[PDB]
Amino acid sequence: IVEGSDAEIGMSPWQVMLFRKSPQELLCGASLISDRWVLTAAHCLLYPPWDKNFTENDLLVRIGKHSRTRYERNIEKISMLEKIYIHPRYNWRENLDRDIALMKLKKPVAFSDYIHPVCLPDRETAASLLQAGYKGRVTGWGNLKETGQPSVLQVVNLPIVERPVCKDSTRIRITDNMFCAGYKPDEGKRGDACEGDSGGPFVMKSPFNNRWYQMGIVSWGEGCDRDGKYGFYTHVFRLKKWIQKVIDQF
Amino acid sequence: DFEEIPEEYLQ
Amino acid sequence: EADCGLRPLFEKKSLEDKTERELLESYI
Ligand SMILES: *[C@@H]1O[C@H](CO)[C@@H](O)[C@H](O)[C@H]1NC(C)=O
Ligand SMILES: NC1=NCc2ccccc21
Ligand code: NA
Ligand code: NA
Repeated sequence: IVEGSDAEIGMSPWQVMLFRKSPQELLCGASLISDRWVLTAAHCLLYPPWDKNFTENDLLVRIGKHSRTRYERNIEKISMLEKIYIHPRYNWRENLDRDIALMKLKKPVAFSDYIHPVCLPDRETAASLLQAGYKGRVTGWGNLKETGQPSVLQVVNLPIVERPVCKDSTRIRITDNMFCAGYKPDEGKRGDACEGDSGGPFVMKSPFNNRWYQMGIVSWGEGCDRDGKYGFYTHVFRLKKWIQKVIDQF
Repeated sequence: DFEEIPEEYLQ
Repeated sequence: EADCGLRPLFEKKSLEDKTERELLESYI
């Protein structure tokens, strides 16, 4: 996260770290959506242009974390993966359309002050909140600058951007399964996701019921915090029927 | 530069 | 799911975090 700040303790208790077993390293962010299911970006697990194709046994998920590098004894919980599910129409060839994946844990994780699931949006919450100018919150342990790394989880609040502005910022084909967020050059304020934040959540706090909803997944961007560029996020609600199908059948 | 995790999770 | 999105150290104790008001103020 570029131009963010240190998270408060327990501020994002649905935050998940995807952790490579060997070599031990951060792979991506992710989010907890129930005691057995973790949501992330498909490109965190499968990206053939970079020879990336992780299997269940390559990975762990670390939940309840704050420090990036420490083993947070008595606080974090480390879980093994039972199965990965990648969206069947994830488009890694062109533009990361449908950049979404689910990971089922081998055993349910115990909730705590530091470990708690985020809600997924319904149609009405998505319609009300996914409007240009409305701000969401992005969290992760990724790089602090494009070209360095944080001691603890970082957080930044960013406004959703009008779709024509998103499209006009890039040569990539933008789809209805994506939205973009970030400040414009003349808005003064700054902030973006960066390498390592991939797969983490873009959340919004509903003013109707005071619950946090995951509206986006950190998907891609052109540089980190570049003027005139925006971060792109997977549109969770648009892919929710697939989410439900996977969970209701596995 | 990550602290070693308990070996029980890597087995 | 029934309890989703309500943080133990914030909403469940009626404590606000330092920047959530920025989000609320954007929801016009
Ligand atoms: C990814 O790897 C799995 C086996 O680990 C294989 O079944 C799948 O076809 C691979 N996909 C690509 C695009 O390489
Ligand atoms: N928003 C983003 N800028 C750079 C980047 C890398 C990976 C994921 C998201 C972004
Ligand atoms: Na364009
Ligand atoms: Na920018």
